[PDB]
Amino acid sequence: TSLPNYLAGNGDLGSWEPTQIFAGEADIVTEGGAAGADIEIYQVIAKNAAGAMVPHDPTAT
Amino acid sequence: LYTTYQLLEVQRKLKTLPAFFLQWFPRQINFQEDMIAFDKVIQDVTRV
Repeated sequence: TSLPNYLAGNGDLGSWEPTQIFAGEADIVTEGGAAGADIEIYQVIAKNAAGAMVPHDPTAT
Repeated sequence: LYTTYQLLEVQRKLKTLPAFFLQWFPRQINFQEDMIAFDKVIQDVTRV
């Protein structure tokens, strides 16, 4: 990155979106727990047999 | 010899290209920056 662009042109800078989470007025309960797999942001979690935090997936044996 | 003459007192107007499309571009911004950022916000509130 050394030389400026003397010419003309366009540049797309990006597109923001709001990410609303809440739909009601109930109270909020939070807790910390150790994770066992990789967990994304606002992802539904469960607990495996070890007491860790595996993200949610039905049809399991 | 020759024939004397006399000119006209007529100035010069140019009539270059009339500003027909600049009636739709009213605003003017000068800027010492590099680029100009714009916004594309949806202005419509058309829902009950």
